[PDB]
Amino acid sequence: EVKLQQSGAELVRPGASVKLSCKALGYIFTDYEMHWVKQTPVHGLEWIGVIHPGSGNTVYNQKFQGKATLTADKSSSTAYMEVSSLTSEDSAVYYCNLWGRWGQGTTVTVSSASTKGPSVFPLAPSSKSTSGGTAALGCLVKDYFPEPVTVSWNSGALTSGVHTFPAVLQSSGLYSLSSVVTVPSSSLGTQTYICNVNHKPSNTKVDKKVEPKSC
Amino acid sequence: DVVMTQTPVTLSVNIGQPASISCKSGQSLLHSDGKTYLNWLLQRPGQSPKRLIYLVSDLDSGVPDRFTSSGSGTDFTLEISRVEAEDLGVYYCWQGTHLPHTFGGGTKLEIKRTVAAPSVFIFPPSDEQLKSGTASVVCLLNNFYPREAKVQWKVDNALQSGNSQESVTEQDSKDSTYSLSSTLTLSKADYEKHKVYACEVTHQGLSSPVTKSFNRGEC
Amino acid sequence: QAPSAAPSAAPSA
Repeated sequence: EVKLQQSGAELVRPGASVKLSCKALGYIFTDYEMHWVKQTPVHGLEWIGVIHPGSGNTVYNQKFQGKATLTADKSSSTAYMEVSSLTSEDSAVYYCNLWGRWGQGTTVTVSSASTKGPSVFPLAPSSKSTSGGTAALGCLVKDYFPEPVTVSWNSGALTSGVHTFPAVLQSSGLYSLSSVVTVPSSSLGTQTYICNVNHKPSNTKVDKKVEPKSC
Repeated sequence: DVVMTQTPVTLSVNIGQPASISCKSGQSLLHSDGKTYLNWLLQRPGQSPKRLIYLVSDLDSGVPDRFTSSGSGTDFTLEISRVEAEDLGVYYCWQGTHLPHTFGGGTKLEIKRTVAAPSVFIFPPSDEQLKSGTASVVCLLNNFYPREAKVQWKVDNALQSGNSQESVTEQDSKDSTYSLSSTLTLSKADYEKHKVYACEVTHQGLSSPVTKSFNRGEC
Repeated sequence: QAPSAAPSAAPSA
């Protein structure tokens, strides 16, 4: 259908630049004005600029003149935003959007600290995680930088009863999060539960099977 | 920048009750081309915004009939006839009439519901983590309301401070509850010095604190 | 083939 597909999460050094991508599908890319938006919990949603991909004409917010450069490839149906001279104020989620349709967004963290991929540990179902014929089980995604991690279960075929908790910041400056699901006790013998952990800054792609512990 | 002001900042509503959110602009959003480019977004934590309303009063596709919106010039309104559980999140107005385009601060719609006590679960460290020389113990409080809850860690009945981190979910889109996850982290050496690992939970739904514990090693 | 029924903003680019 109509679908804006943005590039994955980035860790970028202060002073450096980054270029984000946004692929349009299901409409005439060249005919409709593509917008870019910055989102932070301190400043909320801010409009960066708009590009006509057909003509290549751009209008910028005064606040983003020079900081942001909007580009487009007519061939691949892809919009591009380069953000340059990066400061702490530039860590944000970046969205492309037009006509009320929005990309999934791209988290950009400005830091000189090294990326660190997570350790993924099982939270095994046990008698201590059982209530009313159901078992809670999960994955502990420990010690990564920066945010975000993505967690799915059974490659996204399991969504009901999932809680993926907000990450906590440890003393180390690394993050940790847990993802838990509640499933029938009756079928722990027949059903397989796998957490799929993606951390794009460290090229981490982990599939961890979680099962009852053995003794 | 045309200043977009929403009210209230937070709306707390019972399921089935009405909700109304106000949006006012610094100047008129009537464009010279006749169209008034006032839009309404809905965003949940960790997800993209969703357009609900365009050109002031028009519902976008999939958007239930319980959503209505009108206004013109400066002052605007979004109304929900009867709020459903899935209507929660932050509602944003924004204007595409004037350059630069500007967004309201958001109104967060929170759902009121009955007290629900947490289900309390505890997870010893994995053997894979212990091999690496760290022990993380996870206490899970599932599906409770309201959001305020207290976790205390007890090791061989001794109250812990300084070695735990917790976080609470956003409100659940289906039962309007919260869950919380707390992690006690020790060295493998320290973990192996003690037997009883206990999570003690205080919540409005509980007439006294409930303890979930295991004995280390015991299978 | 537009992305939707209506634009969020007036053409500007």
